[PDB]
Amino acid sequence: KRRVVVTGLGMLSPVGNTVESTWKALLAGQSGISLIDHFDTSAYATKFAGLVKDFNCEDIISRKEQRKMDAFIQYGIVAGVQAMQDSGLEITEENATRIGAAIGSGIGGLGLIEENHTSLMNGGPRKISPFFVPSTIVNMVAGHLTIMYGLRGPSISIATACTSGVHNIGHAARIIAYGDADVMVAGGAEKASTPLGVGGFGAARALSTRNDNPQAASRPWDKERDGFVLGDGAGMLVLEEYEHAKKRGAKIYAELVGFGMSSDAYHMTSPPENGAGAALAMANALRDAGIEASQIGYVNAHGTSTPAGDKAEAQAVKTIFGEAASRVLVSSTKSMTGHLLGAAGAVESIYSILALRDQAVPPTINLDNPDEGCDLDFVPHEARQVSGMEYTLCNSFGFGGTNGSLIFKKI
Amino acid sequence: KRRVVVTGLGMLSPVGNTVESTWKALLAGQSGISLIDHFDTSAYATKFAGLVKDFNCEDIISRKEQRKMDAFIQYGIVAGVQAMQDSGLEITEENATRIGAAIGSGIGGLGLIEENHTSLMNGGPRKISPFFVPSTIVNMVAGHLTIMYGLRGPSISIATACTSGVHNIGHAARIIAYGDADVMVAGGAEKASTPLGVGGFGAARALSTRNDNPQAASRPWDKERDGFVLGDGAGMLVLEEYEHAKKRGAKIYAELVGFGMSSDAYHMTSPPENGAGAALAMANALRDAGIEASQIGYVNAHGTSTPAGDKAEAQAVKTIFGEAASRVLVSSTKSMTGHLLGAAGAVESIYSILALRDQAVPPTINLDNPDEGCDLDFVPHEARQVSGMEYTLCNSFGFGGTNGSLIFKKI
Amino acid sequence: STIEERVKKIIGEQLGVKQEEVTNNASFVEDLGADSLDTVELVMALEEEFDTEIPDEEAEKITTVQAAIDYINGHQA
Amino acid sequence: STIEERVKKIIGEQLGVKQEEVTNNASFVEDLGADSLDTVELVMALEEEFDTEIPDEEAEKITTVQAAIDYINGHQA
Repeated sequence: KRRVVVTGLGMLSPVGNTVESTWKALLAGQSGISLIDHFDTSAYATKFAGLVKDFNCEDIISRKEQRKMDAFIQYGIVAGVQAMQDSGLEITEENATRIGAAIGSGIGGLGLIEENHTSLMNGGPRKISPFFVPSTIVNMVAGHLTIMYGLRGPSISIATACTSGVHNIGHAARIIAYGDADVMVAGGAEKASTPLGVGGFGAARALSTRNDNPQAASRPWDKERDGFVLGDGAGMLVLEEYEHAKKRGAKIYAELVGFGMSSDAYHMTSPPENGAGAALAMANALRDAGIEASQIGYVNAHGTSTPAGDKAEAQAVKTIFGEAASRVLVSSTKSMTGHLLGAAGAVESIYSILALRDQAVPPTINLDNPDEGCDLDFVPHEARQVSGMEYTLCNSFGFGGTNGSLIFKKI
Repeated sequence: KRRVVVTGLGMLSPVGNTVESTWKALLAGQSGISLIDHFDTSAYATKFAGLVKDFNCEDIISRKEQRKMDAFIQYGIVAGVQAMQDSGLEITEENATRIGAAIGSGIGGLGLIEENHTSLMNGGPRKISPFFVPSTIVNMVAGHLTIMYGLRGPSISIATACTSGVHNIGHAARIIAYGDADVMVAGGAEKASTPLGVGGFGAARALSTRNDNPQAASRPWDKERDGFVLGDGAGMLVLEEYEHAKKRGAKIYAELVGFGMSSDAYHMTSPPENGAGAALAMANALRDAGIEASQIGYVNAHGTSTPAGDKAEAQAVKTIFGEAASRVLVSSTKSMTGHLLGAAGAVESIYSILALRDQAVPPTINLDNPDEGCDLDFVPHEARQVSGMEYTLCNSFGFGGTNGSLIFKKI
Repeated sequence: STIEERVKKIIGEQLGVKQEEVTNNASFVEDLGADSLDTVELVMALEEEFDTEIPDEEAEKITTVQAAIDYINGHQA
Repeated sequence: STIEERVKKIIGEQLGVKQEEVTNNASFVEDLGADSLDTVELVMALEEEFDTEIPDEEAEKITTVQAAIDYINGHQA
């Protein structure tokens, strides 16, 4: 059985523009949520989001090429470049066909869809940019990265809304394990903090409207929660077959030992109740890794700060972990970054990997008063030092959609 | 090794609203391209496309639910329902967790993105529909089908532009072969014939502009070709583990024996030349199936009717098939349907499957004068009866993107 | 062409129910099968048909056919 | 503020080249590294800056800096 390890990390998040700076901010409980100021939010019920601060890609992407890329493509490229550099991999003509990418997004390029459609409405089809389509579709992060590094291996882009990150990483590992590749760059990127994004999720009544206190808005499992908070960024991992990684002396952060999927088969307008879909994804991940739930030390929850979804996820954890549910650590880093949608599962896989390296678990901030029946250890307020932790579980749950779970193992 | 067979087919295309009617029209060389009339094309350089005619989903999708779905979602659902009914599968509580979906799209819901953005520009964020996001994102075909049939298995949605169809089918088979599912509904859906679609691909100078003769516009490998022709529709297959299919007495159209992928690692603004990426995808598919190219009787080409891409694909076939290149049959059904983008690989997999059942190959119509060096058998004008054909190859090539190839085997 | 008739027509097409079922006492959720996003979409359709703006706090009180009738009633002249 | 200067400025920012490189005899494809879609985007930028419409058949003849200058020259007064 071909084993799959993680050899490179790259990240942009609302709390940092690198992996280590993001990780340090999260362990310190720092919120990345702030008031939007790049468009007029006067008519919007939600006026804040988790934004990438002081983003500077000029050394990686020329201004000419930036104009052909929606913001989410720029984030994904920069995070991917970070990951490739962190991996220290040398791409040659000999190995180029064995290296690919699995990089997705939930919404893609809303910003440039707006811009080109505005151009169309004001001036007709001759004002649409020739780069409109390649500047906006979700597979273009992989497209640009494969060209920049000369990658010729299998390349896919999974767009499964809020579980895109885990699905892309999980299927990058499947491709490697199957033998179609030896290395894969996998993750996701998102930039939905646009007039159509904020208005669209706000039209669905899904966003928190706590404009007076944006850093307290994202509060998973807290009684005062009122919807999720949008976040922008990107996470990328370099996955590698284990023997390939050891032969070249790669740094090895963790092993990816389990990947499970499921569907809810119910609309989200219907009650989530027990989280049976989330439990099935976790159960499949455990079976795939060949471990019991009691061996998981930390769960990076979905935890979006939505009333019904947070409670159903707590029931799913209770179902899987049983007697060990009181002991396992669970936390939602979305309390600090907001919901990165298709990139959420990607940056959260990174958090689950670094938790194994540093034996420390990031907190769920803003958890001032847990709901009745939200009696698990959610690591409120402050990060938790741990010891002997060998497995972590990273979850992305659709609660009215698809589900994905990844299990990482130390060394 | 878990073998994967095809047990159900569903399709909407410019030449028919069912599998059998589409297949009969294609074998007869019928063009589905016509002038657009659902929006004013006066300012558009391209005024025609392959449209789904007389589409009626009222018996499957209520008018209430249609309003929450872009056209491509409606097509995908109807094709998926056709496939599920054709498979005769009975979904129970016992097997629901073993049945999933892999359904994608290249562009998704451009129509309703336009409508909601127009509402935003004219009335502000309070005019955006609450269903805006779920009515437009690419994974919603799978979302609705999994809910309609109670499917709880693994569900993904691959959005890789023009190769989405083959990637979704190929990875549905991987999921089954890996053991994560016993049945998967897989395919793609597309409806890009909208002001943003026609204008966007027209802005990139990629579309034919032969408005005076739309049925002669799509002419792969013909000297007078001038770009591809947009098409709408959806194709769905029900994939099943072989022993599962035989135990329940399913009808078995074909076996999926090979799936290969690759990336070009060059921008499409750069010369395709030899089609090395397309050749690598075919070579990987052959290795995956464990067969030689000389055993392939028919290749359903990509063949988009673009000057450089058609020639590079012809070189890729020459590379893979070598001495047997003169004997193998190649044809592009896009000469009749236009380019269904993310659904292209899905409907073309169906054509490759039915070619094995009926031992007949659809033609490349409009191939009046082949290019110098486009000396393969492209089955011009008229369908070709064959005998003893046991394997077909279905290709989707990005020529500046990703590549995918599927190999189907008779019985 | 009658606001009561006009409101019932909008409710009927929004919720996909025959006019016979759109009674004055029907609630959208319990009687006419609406979900919470259907209710949002229905209020928006009422806003579009009668060229009025219904604030969020008032929209939440429009839960039955009669409430929608009474609201459009006392917001014209 | 000078159309020659204005045209060179647009070409320079569109193609990502310093003003020193935007010579009158430079061709967009062979000299300034443009691809065929870059050229389309460049002509559109020229249309937007000078509030003019350049037909397709004329746009195809604008292949060098001088051609762009000469076109915007003889389409004002």
